[PDB]
Amino acid sequence: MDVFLMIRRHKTTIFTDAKESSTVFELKRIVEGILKRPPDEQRLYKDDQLLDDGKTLGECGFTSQTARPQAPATVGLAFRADDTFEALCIEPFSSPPELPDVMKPQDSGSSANEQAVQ
Amino acid sequence: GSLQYLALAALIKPKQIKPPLPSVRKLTEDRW
Amino acid sequence: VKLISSDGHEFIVKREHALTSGTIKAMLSGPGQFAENETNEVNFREIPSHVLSKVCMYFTYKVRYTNSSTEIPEFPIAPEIALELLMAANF
Repeated sequence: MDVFLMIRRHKTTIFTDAKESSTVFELKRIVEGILKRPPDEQRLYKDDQLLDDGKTLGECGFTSQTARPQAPATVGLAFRADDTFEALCIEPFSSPPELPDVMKPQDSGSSANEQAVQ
Repeated sequence: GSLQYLALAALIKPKQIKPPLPSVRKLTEDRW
Repeated sequence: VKLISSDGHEFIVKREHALTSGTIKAMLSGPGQFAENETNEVNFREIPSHVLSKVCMYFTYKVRYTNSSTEIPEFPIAPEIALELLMAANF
C-alpha cells in the first residue's frame, strides 16, 4: 500500500512518501513544490527506464517490497535545461548510475540500495 | 546522543574500533 | 528538512517523517544554538553522504516502525555498518 521512493537529482535526493494509487505526474508536482522546477522538464528514470506520467506507482513497479521504509526506491531525476549539459549527467540513458569506486568492492546490505562496507 | 543509542538498537557489533581510513570512509579494525 | 553532507549531497526529508523524528531526542540540542536557518539547511562536516543515507533510512524506518509497523521484527542486524556510525559519538 505504502510507497517509499527517493528522487535523486544527482546531488539532490528528495525522499518521497506516496502511495500505490499515486501517479508519476504527482511525484513531479511534489518535486515542483520543493525545487521549484516545472514538471514538464522533469524526467523520472526508475531502473534505468522512463516512468509514465499517466501511470500509477503500482503500474511502475513501486511495490512495498521494493519501496521499503528501510530502503526507498532510488529514482533518477533529470531536469531538462537548454545548453546545460548537466541533464545528460543525470540521465541513465546516457550516464551510468554514479557509484564511488572505493564503495564498489563491497557487499549488499539488508535491502536494496544498502551496501555493506568490508 | 540519538545515534549513540539507536546504533545499538540497529546492530550489535562487537568488533574492534580504530581511526577511519582516509582511503575510503570506514573505521579500521585493530584496537586504537 | 534539507540535509547537506560533506560530499555536497543534499537530502530532502518529508516533514511527515521529520515531525516524528523531532519527537525523539536528537543531536539538535547538541550544538550551542540551532536556529531556524540551521533547521532548514543542515550542513554536516566530516560526515559522508553514504553513511548519512543509512542514518536517514534508519530514521525513516524507525518513524514507521514505532508507529504502525511494530508488527515486524527489529532492523536486520546483517550489515555491520551501524558501529561505524557510532564512531561519531556525538550523534
